[PDB]
Amino acid sequence: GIGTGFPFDPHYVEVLGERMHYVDVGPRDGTPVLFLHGNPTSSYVWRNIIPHVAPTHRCIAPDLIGMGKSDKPDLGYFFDDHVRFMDAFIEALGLEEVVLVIHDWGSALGFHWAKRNPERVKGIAFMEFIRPIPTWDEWPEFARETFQAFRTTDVGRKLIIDQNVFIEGTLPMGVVRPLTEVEMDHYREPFLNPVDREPLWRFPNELPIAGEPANIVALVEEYMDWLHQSPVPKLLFWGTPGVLIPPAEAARLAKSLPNCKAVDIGPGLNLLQEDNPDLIGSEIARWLSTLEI
Ligand SMILES: CN(C)c1ccc2c(-c3cc(C(=O)NCCOCCOCCCCCNS(=O)(=O)C(F)(F)F)ccc3C(=O)O)c3ccc(=[N+](C)C)cc-3oc2c1
Ligand SMILES: [Ca+2]
Repeated sequence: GIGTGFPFDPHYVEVLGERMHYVDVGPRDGTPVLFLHGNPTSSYVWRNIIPHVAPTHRCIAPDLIGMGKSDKPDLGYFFDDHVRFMDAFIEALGLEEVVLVIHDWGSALGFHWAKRNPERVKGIAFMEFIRPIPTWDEWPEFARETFQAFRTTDVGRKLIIDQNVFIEGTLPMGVVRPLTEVEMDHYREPFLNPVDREPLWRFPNELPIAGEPANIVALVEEYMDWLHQSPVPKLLFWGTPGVLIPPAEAARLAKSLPNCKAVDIGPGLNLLQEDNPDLIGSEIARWLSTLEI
């Protein structure tokens, strides 16, 4: 069955006065592969992708500030906060050139960093990524009223912070196959205390949809503009019906973005790594062998 364990030794690095945890496996030389998770996950989401790549490539998978095994300071956990911390993480590890493997809010981080530092990004593998969604009619019908409620400070915080609905409900509803109790406990662990749930609520409130919030929409449009021109090698994974990326949008993107290969993973919602890790990991490994890295 799909693996439930997380066998990786913990590594920690001080970043802007805070400790961040990261996975670091694979050979020491060569261009490293930097895996960035999103909401509400951690490096745990990459646990069955990394073993396909770690035979021949260094794999680095941080836990975002406020998440996983990373420290959880009293921040607002705005996207800008995550940018500051991941900028500093990459610099703290002394990374030069990288290949990005990114998902959900990790893709916004990876795309925004790559747009700012294109000489250092030798390829981008991405899936269920942050795009400027033009209308709420593009959001999956079965989840529409709830995600609109999440974007308030009263019902939204009751649901996500007080009642933990993003972990107990939204997370399983973003995976086609059923998550085991062991897997659910791995996702629950960073967030046992309600006061640590701020990122879980701020991330859906940063989601750029129907023009709100305007500053995030502008930032995401900027990196999409870059992605539509840049020759950087691209690998897009998509599933059906998806959540952030409907299958029609994934097709359109695969045909419009330069130097892009697209892989249909089958059934999938948001956590594509939880529905077809074997294909995602094996296709990243094969694609990496075609890059000049
Ligand atoms: C076990 N089990 C399958 C479930 C399933 C459902 C529930 C529900 C429940 C949940 C929803 C609900 O979550 N609807 C929304 C689904 O959304 C799916 C698409 O997203 C997938 C992930 C996409 C992430 C994107 N990242 S991201 O946001 O940063 C950005 F920004 F997009 F990028 C809606 C209604 C209900 C309900 O039953 O009332 C509960 C509600 C309350 C509750 N109390 C204890 C009070 C417990 C619940 O127990 C459940 C367990
Ligand atoms: Ca080409």
